Order: sequence, then C-alpha cells, then structure tokens
Amino acid sequence: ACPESWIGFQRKCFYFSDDTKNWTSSQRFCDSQDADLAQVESFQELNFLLRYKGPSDHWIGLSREQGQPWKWINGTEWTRQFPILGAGECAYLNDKGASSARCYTERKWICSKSD
Amino acid sequence: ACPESWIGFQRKCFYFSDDTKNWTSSQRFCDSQDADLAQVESFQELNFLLRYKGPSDHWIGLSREQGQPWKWINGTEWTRQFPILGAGECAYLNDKGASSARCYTERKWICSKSD
Ligand SMILES: *[C@@H]1O[C@H](CO)[C@@H](O)[C@H](O)[C@H]1NC(C)=O
Ligand SMILES: *[C@@H]1O[C@H](CO)[C@@H](O)[C@H](O)[C@H]1NC(C)=O
Repeated sequence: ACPESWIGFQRKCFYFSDDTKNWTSSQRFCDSQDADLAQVESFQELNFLLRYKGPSDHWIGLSREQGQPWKWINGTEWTRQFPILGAGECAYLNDKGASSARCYTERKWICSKSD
Repeated sequence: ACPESWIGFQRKCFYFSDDTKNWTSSQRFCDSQDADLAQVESFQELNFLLRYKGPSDHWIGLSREQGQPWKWINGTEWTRQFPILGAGECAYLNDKGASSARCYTERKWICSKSD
C-alpha cells in the first residue's frame, strides 16, 4: 500500500516529518518524494492526522494570499469543511484542529500522496 | 488495504476502540471482526500504536499466567523485544510504552489483522 515509515488512511499514504522547515521548503521535499503537503480533503483525514501527528505543529498543504480563499497545492478553492483559524497565509495543524501562520517560520510537515 | 475506520501500518490493519471492555471481552470482539488484540511483533508497530492510540490505556494481545512468559493470542512465547512493565497478567499500552494490569479492569483496546 504505502512506503516504509509512511502511514495509510482511507486509500492514502502520509509522511510525518522528523525535522522542521518553512512552508515552501516543506512543499519541495514532499514533491521530491512524488507527494504533496497533506491536502486535508476529508473530515476524517483531519482527525487521523491530528491523532497521529503528535504535539508539534505540522504544515499542511493549504495557503492563501491575504484576503483570499485557502487554496490547495495546485491553486484551486478549498471546500471549507473545517475552520482554519488565525491570520496566517500558511495552514498548519496544531494540537486540536487546523490553524495558520507566517510561511517562513519552521515547523514539522506532513506529506500526502497515493497508493 | 484496510476497512473504514481501521488504520494501516506495515502491510497491516488496526482498529482502535471507542469503548472500554475487560481483556477477554476485548479479545472476543476483535475475533468477531476476524481479528486479534494487537500482537505487538515489531518495534515500529509499538511506536505506531503509541502515536495513534491516544491518552487512554489500550489492551493489546499479550497475557501471561503469574510466573510465565508473555504469550500471544494463540499461546506461543513472545520474542521479548521491548519491556512489558508491571505485575499484571494482561498487557496494555500506556502513554509511553507497554505495561500490565489485572485482566478484568476495563480499557479501550486495539485490534490487529491483515489486508
Ligand atoms: C525556506 O528555507 C530555506 C532554507 O532551507 C531558504 O533557502 C529559504 O530562504 C526559505 N524559503 C522561503 C520562501 O522563505
Ligand atoms: C468481562 O466483562 C463481561 C461484560 O461484558 C462479563 O460478562 C465478564 O464477567 C467479564 N469477563 C471476565 C473474564 O471477567
């Protein structure tokens, strides 16, 4: 199904990182591994990632310009199921839900791809 | 790979329970679902379960009579990679590692099976 060390949920594979990068640097790596910063499509993909990820904040793959809709990796509009709190431009997961911060700060990250 | 709500690791599927049973009652359920109380074979299967399981203690599928070796579901000897602490007869996972307690106390549980 999924590579060693990668974890699978709902016909899917996610990497949780050991180190801390800024948001774009984290994108490049995920990509380098044929993958993307988690796209958090499902409400359960959220919960799963919250449960597995641990106490550190982790970048996920939503961003936005100041006024704008959260947009996925590719550039599309995010179907706004759950909140994304804060006033950042980069979306991250905290302990309990999704939130936002400046993209240049460093944070562990999660990678999404397929089986 | 694995049923809805079940999570996969290392060519494997695990259920994490929502409720609290005693050890044997937890065995019966896992079985009812063509599964066993996690057998914790790997050192990474440990870490994975610790990371996913959450703050509640969870029964896993090792037991022993008083003096004896930890024995799997079937009845065999457990290859003693990691500690199992305490003086219980039923093995459980706490926050940080494996431990042991009386089998009749109630605890969430984890189920192991295959893909
Ligand atoms: C992210 O950090 C890298 C260091 O690996 C650095 O080259 C770069 O300045 C940062 N990227 C952005 C967009 O600030
Ligand atoms: C476990 O609990 C069940 C209640 O579901 C009960 O029937 C039984 O007394 C308990 N089993 C053991 C081995 O104590």
